[PDB]
Amino acid sequence: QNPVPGTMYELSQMKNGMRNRRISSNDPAGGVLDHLSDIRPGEKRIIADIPGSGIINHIWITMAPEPHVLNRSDVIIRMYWDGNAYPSVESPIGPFFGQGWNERYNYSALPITAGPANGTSMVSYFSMPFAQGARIEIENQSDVNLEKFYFYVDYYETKKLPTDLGRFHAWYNQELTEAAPEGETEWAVIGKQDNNTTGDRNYVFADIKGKGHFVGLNYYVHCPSPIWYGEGDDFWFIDGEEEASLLGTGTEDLFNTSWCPKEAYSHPYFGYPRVNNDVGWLGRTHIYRFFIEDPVFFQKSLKASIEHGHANNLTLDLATVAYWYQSEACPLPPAPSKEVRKLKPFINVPDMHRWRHEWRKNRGEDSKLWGNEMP
Amino acid sequence: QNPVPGTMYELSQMKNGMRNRRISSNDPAGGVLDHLSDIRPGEKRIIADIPGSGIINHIWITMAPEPHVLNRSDVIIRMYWDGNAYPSVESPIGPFFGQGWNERYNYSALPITAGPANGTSMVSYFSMPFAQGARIEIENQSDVNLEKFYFYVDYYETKKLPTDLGRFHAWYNQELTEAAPEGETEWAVIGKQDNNTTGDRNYVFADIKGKGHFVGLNYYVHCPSPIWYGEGDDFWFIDGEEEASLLGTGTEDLFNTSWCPKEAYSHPYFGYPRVNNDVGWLGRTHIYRFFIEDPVFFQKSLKASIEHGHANNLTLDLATVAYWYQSEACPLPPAPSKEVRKLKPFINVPDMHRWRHEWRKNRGEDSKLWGNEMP
Amino acid sequence: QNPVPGTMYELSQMKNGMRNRRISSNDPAGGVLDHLSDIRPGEKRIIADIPGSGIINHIWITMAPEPHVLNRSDVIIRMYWDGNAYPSVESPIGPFFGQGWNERYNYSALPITAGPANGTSMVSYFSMPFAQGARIEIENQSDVNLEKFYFYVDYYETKKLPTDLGRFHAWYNQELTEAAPEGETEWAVIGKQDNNTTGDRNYVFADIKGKGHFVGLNYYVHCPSPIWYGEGDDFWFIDGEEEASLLGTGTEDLFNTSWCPKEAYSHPYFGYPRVNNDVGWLGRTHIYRFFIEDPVFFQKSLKASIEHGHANNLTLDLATVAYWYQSEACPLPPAPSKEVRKLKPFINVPDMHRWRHEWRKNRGEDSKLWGNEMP
Amino acid sequence: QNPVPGTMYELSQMKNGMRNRRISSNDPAGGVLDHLSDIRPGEKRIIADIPGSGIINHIWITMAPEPHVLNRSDVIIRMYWDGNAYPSVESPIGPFFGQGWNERYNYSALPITAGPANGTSMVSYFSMPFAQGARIEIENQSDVNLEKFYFYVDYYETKKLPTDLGRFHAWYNQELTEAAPEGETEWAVIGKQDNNTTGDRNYVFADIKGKGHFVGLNYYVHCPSPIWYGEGDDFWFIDGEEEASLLGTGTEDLFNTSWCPKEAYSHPYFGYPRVNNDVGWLGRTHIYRFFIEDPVFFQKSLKASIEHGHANNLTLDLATVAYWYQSEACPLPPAPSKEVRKLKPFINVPDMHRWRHEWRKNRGEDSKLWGNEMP
Amino acid sequence: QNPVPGTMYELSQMKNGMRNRRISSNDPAGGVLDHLSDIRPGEKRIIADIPGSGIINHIWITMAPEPHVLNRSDVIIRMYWDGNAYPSVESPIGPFFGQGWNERYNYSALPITAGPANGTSMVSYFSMPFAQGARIEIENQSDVNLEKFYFYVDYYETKKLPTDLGRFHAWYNQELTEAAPEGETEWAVIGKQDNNTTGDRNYVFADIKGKGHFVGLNYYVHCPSPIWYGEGDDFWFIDGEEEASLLGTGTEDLFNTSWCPKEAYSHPYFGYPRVNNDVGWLGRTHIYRFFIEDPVFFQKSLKASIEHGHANNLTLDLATVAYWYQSEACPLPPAPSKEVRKLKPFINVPDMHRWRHEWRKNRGEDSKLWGNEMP
Ligand SMILES: [Ca+2]
Ligand SMILES: [Ca+2]
Ligand SMILES: [Ca+2]
Ligand SMILES: [Ca+2]
Ligand SMILES: [Ca+2]
Ligand SMILES: [Ca+2]
Ligand SMILES: [Ca+2]
Ligand SMILES: [Ca+2]
Ligand SMILES: [Ca+2]
Ligand SMILES: [Ca+2]
Ligand SMILES: [Ca+2]
Ligand SMILES: [Ca+2]
Ligand SMILES: [Ca+2]
Ligand SMILES: [Ca+2]
Ligand SMILES: [Ca+2]
Ligand SMILES: [Ca+2]
Ligand SMILES: [Ca+2]
Repeated sequence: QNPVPGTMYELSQMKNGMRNRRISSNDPAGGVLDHLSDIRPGEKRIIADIPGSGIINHIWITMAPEPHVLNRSDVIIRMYWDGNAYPSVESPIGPFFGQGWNERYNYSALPITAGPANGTSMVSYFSMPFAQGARIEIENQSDVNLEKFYFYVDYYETKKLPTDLGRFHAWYNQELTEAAPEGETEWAVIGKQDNNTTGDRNYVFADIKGKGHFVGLNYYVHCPSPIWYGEGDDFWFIDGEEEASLLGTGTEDLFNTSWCPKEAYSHPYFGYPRVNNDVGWLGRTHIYRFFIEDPVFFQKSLKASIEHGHANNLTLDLATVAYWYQSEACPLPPAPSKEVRKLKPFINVPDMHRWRHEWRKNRGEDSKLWGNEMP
Repeated sequence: QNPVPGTMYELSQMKNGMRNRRISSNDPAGGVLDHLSDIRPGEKRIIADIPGSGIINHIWITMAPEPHVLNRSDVIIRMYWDGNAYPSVESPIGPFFGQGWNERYNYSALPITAGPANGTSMVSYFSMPFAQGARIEIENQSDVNLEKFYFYVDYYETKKLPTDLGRFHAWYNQELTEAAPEGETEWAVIGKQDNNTTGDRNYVFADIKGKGHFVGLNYYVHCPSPIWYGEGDDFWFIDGEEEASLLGTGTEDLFNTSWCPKEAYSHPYFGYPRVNNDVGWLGRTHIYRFFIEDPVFFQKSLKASIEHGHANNLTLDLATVAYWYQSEACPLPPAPSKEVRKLKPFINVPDMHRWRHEWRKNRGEDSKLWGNEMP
Repeated sequence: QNPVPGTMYELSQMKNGMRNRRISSNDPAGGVLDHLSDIRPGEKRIIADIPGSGIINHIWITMAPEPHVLNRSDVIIRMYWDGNAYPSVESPIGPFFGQGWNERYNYSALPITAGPANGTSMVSYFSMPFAQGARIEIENQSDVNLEKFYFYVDYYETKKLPTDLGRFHAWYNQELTEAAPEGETEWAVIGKQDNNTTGDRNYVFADIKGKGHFVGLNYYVHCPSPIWYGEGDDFWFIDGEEEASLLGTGTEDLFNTSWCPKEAYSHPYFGYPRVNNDVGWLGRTHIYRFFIEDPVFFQKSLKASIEHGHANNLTLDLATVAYWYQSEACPLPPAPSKEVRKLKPFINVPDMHRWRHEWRKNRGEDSKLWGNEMP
Repeated sequence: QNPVPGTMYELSQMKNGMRNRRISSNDPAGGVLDHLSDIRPGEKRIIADIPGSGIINHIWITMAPEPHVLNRSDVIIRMYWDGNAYPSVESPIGPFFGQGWNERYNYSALPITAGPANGTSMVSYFSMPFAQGARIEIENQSDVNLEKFYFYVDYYETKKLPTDLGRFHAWYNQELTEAAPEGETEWAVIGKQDNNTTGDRNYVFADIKGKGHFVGLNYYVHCPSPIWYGEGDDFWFIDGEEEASLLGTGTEDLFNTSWCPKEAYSHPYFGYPRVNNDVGWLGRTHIYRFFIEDPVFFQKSLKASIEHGHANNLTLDLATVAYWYQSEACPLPPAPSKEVRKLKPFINVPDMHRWRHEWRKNRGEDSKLWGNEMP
Repeated sequence: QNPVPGTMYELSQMKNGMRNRRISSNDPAGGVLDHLSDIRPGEKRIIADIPGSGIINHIWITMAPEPHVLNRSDVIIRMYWDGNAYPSVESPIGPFFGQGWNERYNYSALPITAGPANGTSMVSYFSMPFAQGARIEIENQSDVNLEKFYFYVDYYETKKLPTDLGRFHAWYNQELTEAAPEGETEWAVIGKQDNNTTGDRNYVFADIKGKGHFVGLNYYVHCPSPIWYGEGDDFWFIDGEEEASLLGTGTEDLFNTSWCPKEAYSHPYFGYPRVNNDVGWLGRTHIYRFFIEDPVFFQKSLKASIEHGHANNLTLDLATVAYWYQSEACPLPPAPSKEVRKLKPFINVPDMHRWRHEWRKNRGEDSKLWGNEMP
């Protein structure tokens, strides 16, 4: 046991057994073509195919053209461990690296981040062990050529993988959520709110069978109302228990924040790298939390979900990437279709004036209705 | 005729006939009570009662308590010329000095402005001639004591008023405007737009009988929709003509601006000292234009109006102060009641979510309605 | 021993023995009451009472009403381990989470932080082991109802606590410090400065008996002079030694800064989240340092103190929270009274003009004294 | 009489009788030496010597080295009209152009301003008629060489001066004012305040014998207290009257502002181009007002003064430039000495801590005096 | 093995074997002289001489006078372990602590940083083990007295060093790089670009013989062209291999960024604390990356280099500090001379206009050459 607790002490210890390697897009002829080229629409490219045992320790990727031209929500990254035919990592590449939608922004989370120039640099420091090979694949599901693909995949080669190491998994999910039958009753603004004791209509962000521990969540909400999107509670069902053993209080609360915030904020383990910047909470918000000091263990299964509004009353376009380890390389739930991933239009001024018009009709159309009158 | 055209040349000319005087709140005992005190709710106070002939050349006023406590839209200033029983100036004092609602903000218009600290200083450089007396009265129509009232009324005394001088007038008007029977059809967003060839349902900001010329407009809109409030055209009917001889194209256009602006901006003769700072054009905007180089003359009458939205389709809380001169001191149209002047609540997040709810009902309540769908 | 030094490698290792649990304010009926309610003035509430062995891994708390209404320096958090009657954690809750006084501000320290909305979210990632129970109690020592109390207490349950784990302690102290008898001689501005070879009149921020290691300090100074508050040296007496084995050079210096800074600054392990923003160093400053890579070990005792100005010459309102581990759960020194914790008024303009007046008297009252003259 | 009231109409009128001329520092050899050179310490230079009748219509000046090297409060400008031996304009050149002390800042007053780069451009649009010559002289009373002096003096030549034109005057005054014998009783902070019914101890900014009208004031205060400097009332004695016919209420009030402002602000006729930017009102403030629409006429004399604090209780370093016209070219009051114009040091942190020390002594030196305690 | 992966769990573990010690500049007489004094030009001072076995866990240093007076690139820090005559750490002190050139700026890297006031505080959290002594020496190679030197060197004393600990090394290198013989062909702007398959003309930032691992790089570029400086690839030759096993794609790419960024950015492990802030990439840039989770291991040797522009085509003033551990204390490569470390002048406006002039000559000197014309 170390006599001093931190990483800096550990970094001064001599180590054995690991040899650095790097798969990169370096031009082998010595020239300027230090990128892969022309991953056309509909095409897949294996960017790294590593035999044997090792541990990925760092990934850096960037792409051309820019995010406003090539939608990073339509370029997919997949990773396959141990010669499995199924991926244990499957996500749109932007969302995997904490870049929502087709947008770009710098931030500074510890294990995964996007950096300069203005969010085009995609960086991961998650450790990704493998015993019998690793393959990383990129698929262009956009309608634009992926002109240039630059990358480093840094890894340690070893003769024998330490026997206690697991396998990295990540899964993108997305749903346009269903409003409650009585309507969007958030904050009791339109009427009485229901209870939700079961979690049955929650939005699911992980559904895992096996042994492991949960380490991260990137949450992307596109809210089509000005109302606060985040009253919904997190539910974690560990090991098939009937009642969730971890129950939360709200969505900002899960992300270590409070009172319906909409301010950009950075901590190594949690933050808001993109906030809506409009009336109320209308538009897009990205929130992250990494569970590095505080991973969620499970021995047999984990199903983790969150209400979409209090008792699932709201329509939200919700997407998530969940990150976790398992004792072996396991398959994932189904991927959302390209259709589910289609970007939604921002609710705009003509749209809201149309709301106002239907509201005036239903309030009886007095020619001096202000906009706040109750029935 | 002067050989050089500007004011600076004129300022170097020796003048005769005018003696400076000042009515002020200076403490005659020499002390610190350099203000009037305790103009209680419901009370009137004559602050200046000047006999004979003169010309007001400068007014400065400030009040305690601050604008968030004492509503400057409920403290009224009136001015009476030539011993008339009727006022030729009647307005809430904030709006007269280009401070809308109960708000405060510095700006820099040439003839009338509000200045530091943060809009509490109220300044006028309009020249206000009178032959047989001047009286300035303040009335507290608020529910708060007017604790301190500081002022300078600077004027020139003369033995005989120059015979070509007119008389300053100003009038506050306000209306919560009526939406069109087919609804608020602005931008053709909800349906087809009507024509308005008559101007009959326009918002009126001046209705003057006599000879004179129009010199200013302060325009205060509280828009309860996100839609652009300003498509409405100005109409000026001079001298009883059946068809308006001056017709405009839009409200920003009248104020020397273009394309639905919502940015703070200052020119000596026109500007936006308070902009809505919210989604679309929802909330409050103050616009001014002074007609100093370009006054609007009339010999018999002027009726000046503006559409409230294209063809008067919108509900807006509109208030205006109009400024003008006439050949003699004339009465004004009726004052809006204290009830018409009541501040309207800002349209808020619960309000708009209630709009959305009525819209969902009328679009058929599919549980995944986004918010943009058409019938 | 791990072949790779950091946390990311460790996070990819499979673990056994720990089961996640969470005590939270989730509404068990399924509804919106996801908070405790109405902890009235003078009342105590047990928010978590955990039997047996475990490790707290994460705490999140927020409260209503807001910090300008409910003083977070008057709501106390206490933690009791191993069925002890005495607390091993005792502090006002704001200061515990790095929110001084009755103020609010976001910051980003690694182990403890306050986050959005504007400092209302209170977060701890300190690990807090216990073998025979844990109890967390909140006491409302304010004059305002604690209306809503939201929380997550995330912990690992275990059948048997690892035998090398200690116990988390934290202690709030506060003192209005005594100026030196010859006056506040800082910087030799008023006269000669004394020596301090003993540390006897220092401000004490830890006084611990037992085995353990020191891990953090939150320092809150309210300085009633414009002079620099921070010339005072830190003294650490380990294991009853007569002469302190760790001696510092200044207060900014202890906090890894230099030359009397007053700029907001964030590093994971040290920073200034609230700076005085006034003339010189007048007003309030919050500084933190966490000793994560560099804990201060002790086997028998630690007494740690800092001069309040060079050789304890200054009157300062100083408050601190100290954080540490011990080999077992131990009691704390006495808590400051509610009276010691009373907020001090900011030194204001009338106050300083009164200083100037006494200065003029003592310099002989020449009618043109500028303010810099020496005797 | 013109049928349209403004300058723009007048500018479209053809004029006769005036021929443009310009005295400038243009290099007559065609080269780059488009400046005067080397006006050494103690030296005077005539920059313009114009025979006969004309009207100065525009002056632009700039100097090297920069204001932090060559003190523009120690370079004097003088103007002599009609072959008089005495100047009718006498001021330090910075203060004349609205640049206080040895500082530099852009602003935008209408008749006189300082402009880019950062206040080095000095501009006047005052009209300055003369019948029998004009001479403009610069004197370097600084200890630094005036290396380069660039200028345009634009004027109209005429065969016969219009007989109604006056003559431009300006006078710099400065005083370190005397505190009241009972001390600086401003705001009644230290004790009871006196009355001032006479104006006898006021600071005088104009003392004029003759016929004319007053057109401007630049006011420069260096306040050595944090207290508000500006409670003092303006007094104007016209034509030898025993009681001042124009009495004000406060200093900000005279400058068309209210409630002790300290924010930068620009209107054509009044403003704050330099504010103190420190605790309370400690340090330097520059305020201006031009009386262009509202000149103060006098037939025989004008003496204009302002209290230095309420009833002249404060010590302030006050300096002013007053601007006016008279019917003929007249001499000025005495100039302040170079000694009176010496820059005062800013009151600093050691100074105020010394105040605090004398205050502690007089309050009895309890070791926990906070700083607000009363006797 | 720990059941929970992070540092926070480890921090709650009781430890044995380590006793805190601190060498500091504390005044032993009790007074204000809490600094070393007067390290004159050409002088060396041992600031810490520790016998026996221990581990440095934290260093804080600050110096007077300020960085614009005393060039921190000319004050050298050296560290000697285990009684060796050669240093294993040798660098200019500013660059060692991530302060380039003679500049100052706050930043927030995890293991080494510069903090308030504005970059004067120099902080290291690298662990530095030693078995048979440690000596830290400062040498003043500047032409200015080092007036005050404040420091803490915090370390753990131990009876026996853990046998797996290595030794900290760091080395400053600098080169004014050679342009390619065909000219600076970056981006193919002036002509065809060459290949570089060997790395022979690369800029070398580490050249190490022994066993260990690489942990950091501070990179300082002064680019005398507006062109992007950073197309050059990193090459790492491990254990004497003929072909580099780690090959990169670009300089921003190595630093976890993309697309020629020039924006200030902070992540714990990489960032841009000083960017050029001028046309293109002209001037100075500082970039850092720490390899904490992802150290580069080597058993026999490491030579690490980077192209200076694509295929070493550019002239750059490049300086680096490299940080690493070895199994024992080893000597370093030669230090750059004081002459190599001389600050280069910023390319300025006269310089670039001279470029333009030579360009006009070579393009044939048409009098209307714009500046973009090709031959
Ligand atoms: Ca570790
Ligand atoms: Ca290459
Ligand atoms: Ca659902
Ligand atoms: Ca909830
Ligand atoms: Ca005119
Ligand atoms: Ca008075
Ligand atoms: Ca109407
Ligand atoms: Ca129109
Ligand atoms: Ca709930
Ligand atoms: Ca003490
Ligand atoms: Ca000290
Ligand atoms: Ca020339
Ligand atoms: Ca006096
Ligand atoms: Ca007064
Ligand atoms: Ca000391
Ligand atoms: Ca080379
Ligand atoms: Ca390259």
